[PDB]
This record gives sequence, C-alpha cells and structure tokens, in this order.
Amino acid sequence: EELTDEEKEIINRVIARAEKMETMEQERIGRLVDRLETMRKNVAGDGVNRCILCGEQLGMLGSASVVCEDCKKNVCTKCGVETSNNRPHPVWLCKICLEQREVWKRSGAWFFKGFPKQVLPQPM
Amino acid sequence: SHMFDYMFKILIIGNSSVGKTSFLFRYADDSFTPAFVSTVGIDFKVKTIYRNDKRIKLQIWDTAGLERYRTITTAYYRGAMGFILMYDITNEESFNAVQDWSTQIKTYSWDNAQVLLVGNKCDMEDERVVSSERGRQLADHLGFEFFEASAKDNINVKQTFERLVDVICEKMSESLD
Ligand SMILES: Nc1nc2c(ncn2[C@@H]2O[C@H](COP(=O)(O)OP(=O)(O)OP(=O)(O)O)[C@@H](O)[C@H]2O)c(=O)[nH]1
Ligand SMILES: [Mg+2]
Ligand SMILES: [Zn+2]
Ligand SMILES: [Zn+2]
Repeated sequence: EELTDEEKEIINRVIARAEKMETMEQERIGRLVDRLETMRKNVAGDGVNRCILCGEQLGMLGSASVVCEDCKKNVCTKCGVETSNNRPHPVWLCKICLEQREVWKRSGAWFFKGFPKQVLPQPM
Repeated sequence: SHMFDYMFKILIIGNSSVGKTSFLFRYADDSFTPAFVSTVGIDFKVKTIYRNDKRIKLQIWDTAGLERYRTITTAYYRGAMGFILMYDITNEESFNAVQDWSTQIKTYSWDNAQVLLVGNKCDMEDERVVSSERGRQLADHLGFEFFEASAKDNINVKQTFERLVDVICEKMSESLD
C-alpha cells in the first residue's frame, strides 16, 4: 500500500455521510420488512383444503381457487392477484407473495439474493 | 421514508484523467471545468429521477483511477448494481486498460452487475486515436453496451446513465420468474 496524510480526513467525510445514508436505508427497508412479517403472522389457512390466507375452505363451497406461483399453496380468488404480462396463461400470486416481490425489489435484495452488510469503517 | 421506490448504486471506473468526475458533475450539476483535480480515493452524489413509472434514487460513486487507491475503491464494488467503465478516445493506454478494469469488476463485484463501456471526449475528434469500430468491437467481446460521449459538450451522457438504469431495471424484472 502507501501512506496517507490528511487524505484520510477527506475520505472519512465521504464515508461518514455514506454510513448515515446507510442507516436511513435500513429504516426504509426495515419498515417494509416488518409490515411483511405481520402479514405472514396473519396466515390462517393451510393452503391445502382451506385458502392459505383467510382460512375459508375451497371447492363446492362456492369459493373459486388458484395456486400461487411463488409459495405453491392454494388461495381463493379473493386473496389472490392475477398478474399479467404479454403472454396467455397468467401467473397468480397470493397477497403475501405479491408484497414479498415488492419488498425484494424496493430493498435491492433481488440483486444480492438477500440482504448484505457492507462494513467499510473509517481508517483513523 | 423519503419519496422513492428503488435506490441504485452506480460506480464509475477507469484510468485517471479519462473524465470520470466530469461525466458525473455534468449529469448531477451540469457543470464542466477544464481544470484537473485528481479525486482522492472516492466520492459520491445522489440524484433522484423518475423513469419507467418509478422514482429512482441514484447513488453515483466517482472513483479514483490512480493505482494508488485500488484497495479502497475496489472495496465499494460489491455494493454496485451498475458500472460505467470509461476510457479516453484520445488515449490508447486508457483504452488498453479496459480489459483489466473488466477483470477488476469480475473479481470484486456480484454477478448481475451491469456494465457500460463509455469512450469519453468524443468532442476531441482531432486527437482521436481509438476508432468507434474498435471500442464497439471490444464492448461486444466483453458483453457490454457501448456508448461514445463527451462530458464537456454534454453529449450522450444522460443517455448513458438512462441506459444503465433501464438495463438494471430489466435485470430486476428478469430476476422474478
Ligand atoms: N475535451 C474533453 N475534456 C474532458 C471531457 N471530460 C473531461 N475532460 C477533461 O479531462 C480531464 C480530467 O477530468 P476528470 O473528470 O478529472 O477525470 P478522472 O478520471 O475522474 O480523474 P481521476 O479522479 O484522477 O481518476 C480534465 O482536465 C477535464 O476538463 C470531455 O468530454 N471532453
Ligand atoms: Mg476525478
Ligand atoms: Zn382467502
Ligand atoms: Zn404465495
């Protein structure tokens, strides 16, 4: 490597205001993640005979049903969202997985396939 | 939680003096300065844009090209979603270095990382030493998109960042089934 006079002083500043931005980013993401967990805790069904979200039975009870492309469980058309692009046979998503995707995108986790930790401290 | 949907981290890398910072100051504040103040390590700017029906906050990092700050600048690669690898169209060496920076990116960054090869200073057609056909040819060989632009004469610069952003957006959209 090499030495570094006050350069560190010039760099640590950038670092400092970058770490402050990281704190706020954790709060923005934190809220999104927490809201999602709450939704998960409210699952009342099993996804087999009774819808995974609400818990109402499916079948001859007059409740239409579909399978969610992401969690593979059965969801009623009420707790489900028909997604559609430019191709027939659209995929369905239960409300929780739809929000899951929104979180995976807005937080950047879709990139790292998870939440990473960039610990770049300041060289005193 | 502020007013935006996504936040893309972008790094601009390449040999010293190729015009990385200028490219930034022109996109952020729209200001060119013939002066040359080599960047100390790293620095960044934030800019929110509205594109593809989404509010996107861009955290654009400007890295030092000198081999001196390699370790500190490479440390910030792993967080990047997109790179702008530029060289001077009037400097053979900076263009010869591209292959290396490409390696540098493969090593310290994730896989989805999108890369755009930018040949800067296309205003200095008098001192041009690298032909468009060569840059393009290299870009195709590295799997990168190619743009020739100029910070000084605000040309093809916004179109560079906008292509980066859209490229990243499409990789996002592709990462979901
Ligand atoms: N003619 C011309 N000159 C440019 C252009 N962009 C930058 N320059 C000049 O190129 C020189 C260096 O610019 P910088 O933007 O400082 O380049 P840099 O690579 O970020 O420098 P390092 O931080 O040391 O890596 C300056 O003297 C600028 O005025 C351009 O598009 N055209
Ligand atoms: Mg600079
Ligand atoms: Zn239901
Ligand atoms: Zn689901």
